[PDB]
Amino acid sequence: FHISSQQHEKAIKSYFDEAQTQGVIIIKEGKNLSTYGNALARANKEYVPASTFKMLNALIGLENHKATTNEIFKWDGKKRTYPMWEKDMTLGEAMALSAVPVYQELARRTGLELMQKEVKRVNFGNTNIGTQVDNFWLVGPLKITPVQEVNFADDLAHNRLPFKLETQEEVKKMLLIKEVNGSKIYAKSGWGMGVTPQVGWLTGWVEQANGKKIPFSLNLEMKEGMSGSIRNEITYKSLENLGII
Ligand SMILES: *C(=O)N1C[C@H](NOS(=O)(=O)O)C=C(C)[C@H]1C(N)=O
Repeated sequence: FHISSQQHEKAIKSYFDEAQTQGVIIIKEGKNLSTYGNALARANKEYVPASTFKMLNALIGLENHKATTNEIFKWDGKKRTYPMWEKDMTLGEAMALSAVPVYQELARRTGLELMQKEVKRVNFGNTNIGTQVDNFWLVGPLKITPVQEVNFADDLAHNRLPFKLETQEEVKKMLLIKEVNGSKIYAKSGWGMGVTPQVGWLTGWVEQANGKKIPFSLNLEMKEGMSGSIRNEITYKSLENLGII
């Protein structure tokens, strides 16, 4: 509270500087958006959502009865990119493992026509899914800005998306990634590997002990031989530096 704004800005900038990348973290407090990091002009640029799209894919599939939260999506027995994905799992387990095949199956069940209408109805990013129902969030044409991502998180955190309360609660349940002091962090990571440069995301919110929710979206460039966990590490250091956790 005695810490100056200049010092907070310099500290958060230094976390991106030390990771040797370029990025931002946008923090929302009520209606006010604060942009931190070492590349502030990223805030209104469009990037593929990559696996952050699982949040919406889940809302859509549950709302439209394409799956339930208890349903087991069977592994087809084919080799996957990660061994951890070679198993049968729920949507919730697949969210935590970020198992793309499960979410591609969900997207196929939803189908292109319904997916396009639902993405349009929620006004997510540029709202364009093109003609390929199973990869539109990974390689384009769907794009979204870091400001749009944090505003999406804010909407979900406060149950303002146009889905049933229950549907929003089911998906939020799936997004708990960390508890620190009395605070819970709900978020989804994203890593656009099929585009150049690659984009890294961690979008979510903090629920504080008192019940206040502070949405955030980290957005940065993922570089060759960078670990996925740098997204989490920069996020947790930034939130701690600002006294949010
Ligand atoms: C999502 O953006 N994914 C699926 C998987 N997990 O991504 S995550 O690290 O953001 O949670 C791995 C990917 C590289 C990526 C993808 N494009 O398939």
